[PDB]
Amino acid sequence: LPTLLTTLEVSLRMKQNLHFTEATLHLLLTLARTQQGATAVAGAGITQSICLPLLSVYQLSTNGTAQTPSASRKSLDAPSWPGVYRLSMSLMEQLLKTLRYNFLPEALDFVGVHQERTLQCLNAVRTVQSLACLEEADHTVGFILQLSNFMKEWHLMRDIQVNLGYLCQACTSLLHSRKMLQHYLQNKNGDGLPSAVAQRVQRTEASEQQALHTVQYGLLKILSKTLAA
Amino acid sequence: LERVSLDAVNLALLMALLYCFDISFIEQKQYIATIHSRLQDSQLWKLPGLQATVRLAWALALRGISQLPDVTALAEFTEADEAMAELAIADNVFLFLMESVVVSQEEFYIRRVHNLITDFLALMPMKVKQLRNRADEDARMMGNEPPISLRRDLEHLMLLIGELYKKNPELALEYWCPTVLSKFVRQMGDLLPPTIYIPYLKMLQGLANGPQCAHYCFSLLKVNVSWEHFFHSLMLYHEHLRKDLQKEQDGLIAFLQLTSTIITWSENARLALCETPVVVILGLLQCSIPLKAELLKTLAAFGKSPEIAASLWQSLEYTILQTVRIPSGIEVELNEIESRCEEYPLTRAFCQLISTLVESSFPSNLGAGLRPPGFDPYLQFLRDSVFRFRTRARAAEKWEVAEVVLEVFYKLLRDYEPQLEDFGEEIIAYKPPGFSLMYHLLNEPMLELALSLLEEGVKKHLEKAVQHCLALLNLTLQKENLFMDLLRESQLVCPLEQLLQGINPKADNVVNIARYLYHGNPELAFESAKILCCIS
Repeated sequence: LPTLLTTLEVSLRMKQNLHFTEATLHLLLTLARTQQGATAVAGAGITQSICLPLLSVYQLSTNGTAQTPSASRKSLDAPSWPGVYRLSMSLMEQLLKTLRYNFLPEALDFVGVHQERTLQCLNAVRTVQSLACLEEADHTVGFILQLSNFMKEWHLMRDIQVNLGYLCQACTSLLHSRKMLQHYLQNKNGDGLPSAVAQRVQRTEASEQQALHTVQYGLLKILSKTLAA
Repeated sequence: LERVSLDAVNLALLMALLYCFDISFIEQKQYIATIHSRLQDSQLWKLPGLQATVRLAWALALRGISQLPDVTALAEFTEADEAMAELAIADNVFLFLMESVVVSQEEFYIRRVHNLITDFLALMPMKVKQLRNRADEDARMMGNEPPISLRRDLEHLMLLIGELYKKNPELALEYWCPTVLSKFVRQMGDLLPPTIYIPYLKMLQGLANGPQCAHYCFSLLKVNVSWEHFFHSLMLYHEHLRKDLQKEQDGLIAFLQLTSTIITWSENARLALCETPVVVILGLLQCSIPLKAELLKTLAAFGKSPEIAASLWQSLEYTILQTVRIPSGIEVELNEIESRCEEYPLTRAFCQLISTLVESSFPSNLGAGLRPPGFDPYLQFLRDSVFRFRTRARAAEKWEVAEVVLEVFYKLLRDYEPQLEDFGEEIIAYKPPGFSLMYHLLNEPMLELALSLLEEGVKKHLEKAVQHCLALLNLTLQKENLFMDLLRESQLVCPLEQLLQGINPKADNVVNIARYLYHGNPELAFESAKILCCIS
């Protein structure tokens, strides 16, 4: 992980997108699943280094909007970039195992830096969509709510920040129109595609025609649950 | 009423309609139920905005009426109220309130509307939160003003308050008097979004109106967001600005608007705010900013009546002196001011601050170390200003600058107790502003400019400028002699014959003055009368 951290910074790979950035984070991410490992990374100050690297300028949270799950611009960082933040988003969820204010505002601070994404993710679930977009929103929803519970940390002992609102309404519109959604939804991963072709109707539980939409349905559905309170 | 959008006439009907919805109980509620249903149907009409408002208003009221459960149980809230109200908001129901409020039988209107405004707080909070949360999420990190404004419904509501409440303290007190509005304010204080935050600051300014309200606003920040947080924000912006070398202007302009409003209407408290924004405000002024003028206006509010002016004078001299290189001549000094006070707002602000500081006192040997000391160079600067004034753009603007100038000139005249002589003093006589003031007045656009104020007389504001013009001339005549004999010799560029021929010879001024004795304002008439005596 110390080398992994360094590679993340190193990861410009100007030939096109930053292969190494995503790869390093994913490696960290797998490790992050182990709770003990997660603590070390924070102690390491992974969160500190994540904001600091050159990459941070690149994010569409800091820069433009070209980064998008569907972006033609590709010194391929543009679609790769949401992948790094978004896929590596899970890191923060895992780091949270610490359970107390220590790095919560660090992680939260990380999110704070990426305002443009916070706006984009929410807008993204305007009627245009990818499966990935659902997960990112799901992820953020979890952080904010948990972070908010922790916000109820008070200093109800200490300080916290982040934003909830637009996503819930957007989600409902998608749920109601399965038809619109299937057409509307597009697979972007080779792995994602076969599930698209595949079908898992179930009447064990039925709510959708395809395998892919079921996953799509599952993600946004959960998001509603957390937010509703 | 529909068959009116712009027509102001709509306002005439608002009293009847607001109160009507207020007294929904009177209707039956077979009728009330029918109206409710009809309105939901009526969502078809976006073009009629004012229909949308009134309906939304009805809803705000209806919720309360349903309190007798026979009605409420019958209805489903989501379908019955929230969906419709939300639709109305989308259809600009808040925007038109803001318009009604901004563009303010007064009693009936104020009372009925304030009941409306309040009903919305108490009964509506679900809607407020719904909107607030909606807004936070909606924008994403090239936004056009239209895009910024689209979602702005919450801020609009805050403005509604600001316009309606403004002045009116009476109404404003309601917010502060008991610790739901008070809840509303606390709630609004929580909304962090930069735009909500700035409108919150503005709304409070409106609330600060009475000497009494201003006091509460003081306590609101001090005791139960704190003033310190506010200055901190200003300090942070300052660093970001300089380190770097619209959104911020919105926030900062609001921050200043608020500090200004309270500091003006306050007492001993002024010192407390003064010490604290004074240091930070000074720092902000150094930065370019569009804003400069505005901080100067606020600084002035802070300036205290007593001896403890000194920190302020140092800031000002330091903040003119610092960049400038002064040769041993006068022009270089003027340049210092001209370089810094580049734009019109900068100057007007500067004049207000100076007017305040000069009111009654300043430090000895000011500017010591850096430059030839003393107050004199500031008056020279006015040569740059009121010399120029004649060639303003923009009468309103010319008057805006002219007035502070006259008030300052008059103050300096009063600045030395002439009576002591007629019925280290030398140094004191050197330092007082009366000296440079007289010197410039004698410099014949100076006399002329003052004179024209008299020649061309008569909004009410302009009338005051006129009175000042007369009073100054009278004062000069009374002590013209004193300056020539006693003051000028001590502190001994040049002498007198010039103003007289022009005042005395030139006739129109004399005739104008004659006309003035009759015209009611005793200040103008009584003074006009005195002058002719002095001239003769």
